[PDB]
Amino acid sequence: VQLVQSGAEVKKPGASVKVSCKASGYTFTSYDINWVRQATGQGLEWMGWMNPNSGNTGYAQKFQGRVTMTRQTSRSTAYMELSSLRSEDTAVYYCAREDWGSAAFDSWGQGTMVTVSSA
Amino acid sequence: IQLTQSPSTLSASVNDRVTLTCRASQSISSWLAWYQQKPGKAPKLLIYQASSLQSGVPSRFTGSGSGTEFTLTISSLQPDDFATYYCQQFNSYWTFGQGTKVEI
Amino acid sequence: QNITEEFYQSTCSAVSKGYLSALRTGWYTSVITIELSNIKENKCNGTDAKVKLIKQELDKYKNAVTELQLLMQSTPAT
Amino acid sequence: QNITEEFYQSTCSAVSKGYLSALRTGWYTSVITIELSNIKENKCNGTDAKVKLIKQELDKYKNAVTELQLLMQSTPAT
Amino acid sequence: QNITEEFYQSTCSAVSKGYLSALRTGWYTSVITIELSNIKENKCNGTDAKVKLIKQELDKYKNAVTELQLLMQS
Amino acid sequence: FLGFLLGVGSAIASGVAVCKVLHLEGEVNKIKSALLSTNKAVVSLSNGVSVLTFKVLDLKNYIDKQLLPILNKQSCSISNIETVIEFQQKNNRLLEITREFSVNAGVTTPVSTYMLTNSELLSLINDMPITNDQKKLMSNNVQIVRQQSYSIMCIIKEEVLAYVVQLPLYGVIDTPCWKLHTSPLCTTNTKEGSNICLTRTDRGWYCDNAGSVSFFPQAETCKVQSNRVFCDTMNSLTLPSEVNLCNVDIFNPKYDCKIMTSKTDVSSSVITSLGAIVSCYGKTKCTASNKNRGIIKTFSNGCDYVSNKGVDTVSVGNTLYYVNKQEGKSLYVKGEPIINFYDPLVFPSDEFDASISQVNEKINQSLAFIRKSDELLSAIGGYIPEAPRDGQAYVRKDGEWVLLSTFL
Amino acid sequence: FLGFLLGVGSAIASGVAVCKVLHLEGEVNKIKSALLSTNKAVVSLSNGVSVLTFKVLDLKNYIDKQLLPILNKQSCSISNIETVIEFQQKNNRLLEITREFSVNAGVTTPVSTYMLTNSELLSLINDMPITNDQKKLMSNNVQIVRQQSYSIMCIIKEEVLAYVVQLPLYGVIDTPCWKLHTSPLCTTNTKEGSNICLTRTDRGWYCDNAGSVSFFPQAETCKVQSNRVFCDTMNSLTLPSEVNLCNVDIFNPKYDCKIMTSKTDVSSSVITSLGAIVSCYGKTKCTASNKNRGIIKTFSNGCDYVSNKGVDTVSVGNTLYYVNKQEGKSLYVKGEPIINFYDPLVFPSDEFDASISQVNEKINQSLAFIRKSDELLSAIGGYIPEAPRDGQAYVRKDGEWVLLSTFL
Amino acid sequence: FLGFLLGVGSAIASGVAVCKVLHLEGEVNKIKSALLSTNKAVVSLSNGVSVLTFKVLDLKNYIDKQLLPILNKQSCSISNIETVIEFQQKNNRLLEITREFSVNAGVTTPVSTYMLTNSELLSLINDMPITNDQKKLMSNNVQIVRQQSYSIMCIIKEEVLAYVVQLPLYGVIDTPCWKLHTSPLCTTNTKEGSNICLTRTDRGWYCDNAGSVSFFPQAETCKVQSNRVFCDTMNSLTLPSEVNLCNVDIFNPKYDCKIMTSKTDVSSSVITSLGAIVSCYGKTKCTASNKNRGIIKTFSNGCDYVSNKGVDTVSVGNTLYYVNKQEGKSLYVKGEPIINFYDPLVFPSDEFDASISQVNEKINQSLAFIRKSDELLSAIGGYIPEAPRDGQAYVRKDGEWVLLSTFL
Repeated sequence: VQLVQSGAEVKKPGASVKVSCKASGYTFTSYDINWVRQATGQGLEWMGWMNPNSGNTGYAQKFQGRVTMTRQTSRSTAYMELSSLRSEDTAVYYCAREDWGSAAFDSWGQGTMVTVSSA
Repeated sequence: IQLTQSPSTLSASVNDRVTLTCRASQSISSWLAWYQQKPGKAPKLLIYQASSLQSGVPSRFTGSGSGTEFTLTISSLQPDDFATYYCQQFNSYWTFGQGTKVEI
Repeated sequence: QNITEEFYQSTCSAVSKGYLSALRTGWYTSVITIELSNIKENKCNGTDAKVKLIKQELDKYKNAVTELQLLMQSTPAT
Repeated sequence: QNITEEFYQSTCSAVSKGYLSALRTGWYTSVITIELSNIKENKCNGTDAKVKLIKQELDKYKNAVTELQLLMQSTPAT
Repeated sequence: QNITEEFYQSTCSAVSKGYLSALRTGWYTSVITIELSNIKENKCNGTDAKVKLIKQELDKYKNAVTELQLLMQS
Repeated sequence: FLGFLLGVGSAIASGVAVCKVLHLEGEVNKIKSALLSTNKAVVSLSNGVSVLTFKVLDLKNYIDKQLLPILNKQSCSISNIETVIEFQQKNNRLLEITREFSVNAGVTTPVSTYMLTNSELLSLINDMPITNDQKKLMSNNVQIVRQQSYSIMCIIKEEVLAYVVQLPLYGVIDTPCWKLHTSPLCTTNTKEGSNICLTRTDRGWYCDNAGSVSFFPQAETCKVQSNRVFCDTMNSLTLPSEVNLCNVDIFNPKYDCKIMTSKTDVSSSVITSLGAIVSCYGKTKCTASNKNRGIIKTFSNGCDYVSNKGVDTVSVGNTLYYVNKQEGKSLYVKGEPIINFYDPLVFPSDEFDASISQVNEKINQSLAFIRKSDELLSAIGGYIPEAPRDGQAYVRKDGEWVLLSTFL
Repeated sequence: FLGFLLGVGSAIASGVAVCKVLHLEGEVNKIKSALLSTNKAVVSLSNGVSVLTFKVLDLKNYIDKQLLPILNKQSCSISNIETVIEFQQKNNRLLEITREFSVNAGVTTPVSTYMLTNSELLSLINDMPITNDQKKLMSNNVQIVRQQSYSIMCIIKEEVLAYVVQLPLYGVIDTPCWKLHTSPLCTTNTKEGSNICLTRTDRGWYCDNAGSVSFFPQAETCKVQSNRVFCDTMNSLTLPSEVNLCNVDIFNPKYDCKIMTSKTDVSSSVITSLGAIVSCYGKTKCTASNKNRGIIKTFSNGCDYVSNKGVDTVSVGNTLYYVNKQEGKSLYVKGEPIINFYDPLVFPSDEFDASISQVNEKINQSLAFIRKSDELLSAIGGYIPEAPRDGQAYVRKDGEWVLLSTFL
Repeated sequence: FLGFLLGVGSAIASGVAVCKVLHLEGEVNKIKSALLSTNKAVVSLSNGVSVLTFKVLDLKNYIDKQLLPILNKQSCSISNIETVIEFQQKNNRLLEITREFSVNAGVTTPVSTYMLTNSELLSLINDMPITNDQKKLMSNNVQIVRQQSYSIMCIIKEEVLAYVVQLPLYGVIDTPCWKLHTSPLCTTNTKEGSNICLTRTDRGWYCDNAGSVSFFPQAETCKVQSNRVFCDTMNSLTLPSEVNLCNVDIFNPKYDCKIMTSKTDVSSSVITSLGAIVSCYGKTKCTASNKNRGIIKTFSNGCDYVSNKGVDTVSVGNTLYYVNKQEGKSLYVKGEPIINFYDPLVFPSDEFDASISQVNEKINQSLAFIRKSDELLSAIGGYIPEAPRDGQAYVRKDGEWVLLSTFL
């Protein structure tokens, strides 16, 4: 099992960003995809889930109306697009797989750091 | 729901049994999760199903408890275990917890 | 017990055997009765500690015997 | 009243006459309401003979009102 | 919440649309259990006091568990 | 037999319409304000209709009256007495209502005595805007109005829980009605595999309504009580008043009766209001027996009828039946089995539904076609072949073409 | 498939007749006086029959006892315990029976244990005037007895409440039976629109009784417990003993079987006691799988079978059927399909129900008609138009009546 | 009307299989040990599967704690209350469990609130293994999940009571689905009875799935909530996607639509989701009336449709059907009744189930045979008798073989 993320990106305040997560080593549509973030010096914070088989999405309350999760079965790649990014959103994002037979996150990618700043 | 790690920070020496407690406040089912996050990298599975050991982990780690408290226990402290450990759940959304670090 | 199933593809039909019978022919009637009384409207005056339920589940009984009395003569359905 | 039947051998059929009609061609929509209350869960910090059940059966009340509340707009079905 | 109808007079037929789907294909067999006690049949000298309920509504539990034993051959 | 013609409709349309009307945020305040200091009200609605409102329970007043004893009175104490009596019973009703609603998706087919007691129903039927006859009729049949009514969970608000309790309205009463029963009717030929069968297919109920007869093909959708019948018009077909003529005679031209044809015969029986019909065919044994004298009558091949006077038990084949004991005057009527009037050979095989005119025209066309074929084929053998076209004047000799050499 | 051949009977005629005769103003006094000193009695009736009776609850002997110490003695002060909780408990049974009879309007089925618990039931069978083996049968299947009985309210009077509880009698016991299933069978040609189907129609339960066969067509009117089967003769037909000859062979002239045909074919499946029938047709996908491994067998076009050993799920097209798991032994008797022996061009379109002999004779008639009016047209070209009636010696020449001028 | 083409299978096979596996004399002790001091464990039986256990009610601990003061030689020394509270309130649930399982004899109707509570059901939903997608689909719809789940008693042992609970598992979500309704259609010939009627039988539910379409023909067993349908594939037929063409065109060659024919004309109606369709025939009165403006339109003889916009009630004959009040947009499509394109003489009368192509083929064969017979009958009068076989060289004069003397 392997998950590959895109490289670091920099955007201006108020802009939108898109992070890709390509899966390999298993059946893409048989498991759900989750997004979690970790601010530097802070604990983990879950963002949302996106089922690839059906395309349904569930977003956390704190991020409602700002995040969009999309899927490409032919490329077996998920995308997380965050709009109206603020200064406090400077952190690293992970894409992980959840297992239906076990209630846990078994595979994690390398991680992508995104920096938001006017400079 | 609200999660709480009663230990916030703990320090000890080699070859010790350390106990970490995790508590909730609502219908938590009976499923927990204990992760280890090495600095600069991605966390890993250690305890799932709140009592079952993941394949490949040393057996010194154990997990038990039911109700409103769940305890993770390291039987013997090894030099290669000084890292951070976290607590997860699935009430309806998802929720990780403050978490503790095992400094030496 | 010995349950044996034989299939015939020629008519595409299956037959299970070995089941031991039990049937019904006729009914039997047996009247059942519950012996009861009326109720004395005279119960008591002010309450104190154990003289409220003496009428609480007593006016309900007085009602219940009534709506049983309503089912007077009309023939029930089948 | 009288209930009389006629049997015809020509079609081998039986007919019964004597009953009186009663049939439905309309509907009435009368609304019945039951009123509820806030029932603040917190109301005690100690034990008592009666208080014991009080809390159990009031928690039952809270669960009942909550579970009926969850049925927010489930479409009625015949 | 976009429900529409189309009526074909050439066949005197009506067709709706817009309804979503939710099908059933599998079954999960999760067992449920209830703890139980053997229940002693010890008799008390006298239950004429407020312990009259305890003497009566324990025979009911005994008969209930006996009845459950009866149909255990399902 | 007539299931395949009924219409369909949503039996809860009025209830859901009223419930939706209640969700216009301009009526719940009125409905909780129009019943401030009473138990009954007549409240109009925004859409332009008025309905009755009836409240049967009251909690928050007692909840507050007890909250002071529960908390204000010596904090937590067991001093409160008779509160249990006042608490168990009050909470039990709401628990039962919630359970009954949750089991069956909130639209129970019947209305349990939990949702409303008999006295409350009597109050409702007292306050109905109807005539006196309907009120009297509903007064003595409170065990039937429940079985035809519906309960619909409607709306929950900051203190108000309300649901719709539908009730039936009787538009036609006291006109005569009559029930019908049918039975198989087949030939009694000894040789097996040489029999035909026709049965009437209109069994059910009939009731007058403004000069037109209704029809309820399924007798299980009409409860009866003593002598008065209860029925619903949701499963009714409007028919001309001539159907009862098929009662007395079938060969009338103004109305066409119904009939079903087949070729399978099995002895059986049908129980009616006051007697028993037995169609005993073939090798099976049929017997009418009384309680205290054993076998009383033995049937023969064909179909026949037995009244209840002195007869209580029927045995057909290997099954024992029972008969009703209603007191009434039966009447035997003689006749001629119509089945013997038809040609066994050209009888139509089978039809799910058919009419007398249908089979009549079918046999007519079949007979005419076979006869016109027969008249043409009766002259075969008296024809000679075409003569060769080779300029030869062949004469008819030996019934064939041949060079004429006898007379020429 | 054979629900229409059944009859109809009043299930509760016996009980209602018993109630009506009990309504003769003397039997109530007789039963009140006879049971005065005991709980079990056998009382005769005015008409001349004797029935059993029972007493299940006695509120009078307690309410009269407590009537004095609620007014004559202590008016309105704490009486004692067991006069508080016990009085709460006693009225529960009466309230519940009130609710049941008010909701069901005089007839309840199955009999809930409020009306009669296990103790009284077992007492009734112990005192039942019946043989020992029937008591042994009933003592192990009490729930079936509950599910196969009726209870009708009878009368209320000055201080006596009574009703009637029917009880089935298992008169026939310990005979061999069997169950017959069926599945659609059609041709396997690849050309759409050229398929004719065929399916057996007499599925259901067969049992032996007094040298004849009871046939139950509806599988939902017969229960199965362990390895024994319960049914009801009210939903049965009587058949001769040779019906099983259809199972071994379909063309046996001794008995005529039942079939049905149509031109519509759809893949489907049926679940037997120990295996699965699969009739897979068209371009769909039909497979049999196992939980441990996956798919295990893929069928071809046509009827097949799978035994339950080594298989758990049958995936037909889109659905997913679960096979039984009862332990047994199967046997796959091979042969040749029967539909192939029929001519597609003359096959009957469709029949609701018929017999193989009727199909054979219809095919014979269809062949005979064309055989007749096909060779009649074989004489075409052997007919010459009629000569005029003018008396002219018209000679046949060039296929017409020509004035002879060749030899003349 | 397509109920017979369905397959027949078993519903509780999986629960019975699990129960049978639960009788190996060691499994129950393993479960008791593995759930020693925790709830909701995951276990593996000897069959090699992985199932989920759950403890909902505990009585051994409470009884063991509270029986010592009552069972020991304390002379049943009453102490206080909260002993009656903690016991009398507890055993009622077990009493009701025995209640339901004795009345229903094993398998019980949709899990009752007493077998499983809402908090217990939700805590089980979390416990159950499956994708995160199927949480909001069946966590907001417990009232309808309860109606799609069985419950089977399994076994009683040393100190443990365990019963298996089925739970439906959802596999396909959010595909487009549509309902299809039909109505009678007939001509309007003046002579009563002479008309001809046809109908479409494909009414029911259609749902796209995996490139095919699942068709449910029992509309009474598919539930609706808001805009979502809910019913199992057990009652489904698999059809190719092209069948949808029958909706838009009635003579497409890709697929053949299903119809039936009859010669009986009656007036009726169907209530769609957003409107009412009415087939009015004969002299019966038809009228759609608003709740405020009274009568607004009278339907002519034939088929017609009304949208619910500004419509409250519909009346045909003596009945009265209400209409739904959902907010939506309809769209009438004009056209011509296809029944006008069929010849009355050669129209098929009775057909329980046939395709339009089958009807066309039968009609073509019918008139082809008629024309063949008439052309041959057109040759009548073009044949003379046969001359005597005595060798006479007669002449065909006046259609007879008379001696050659007219021109000789």
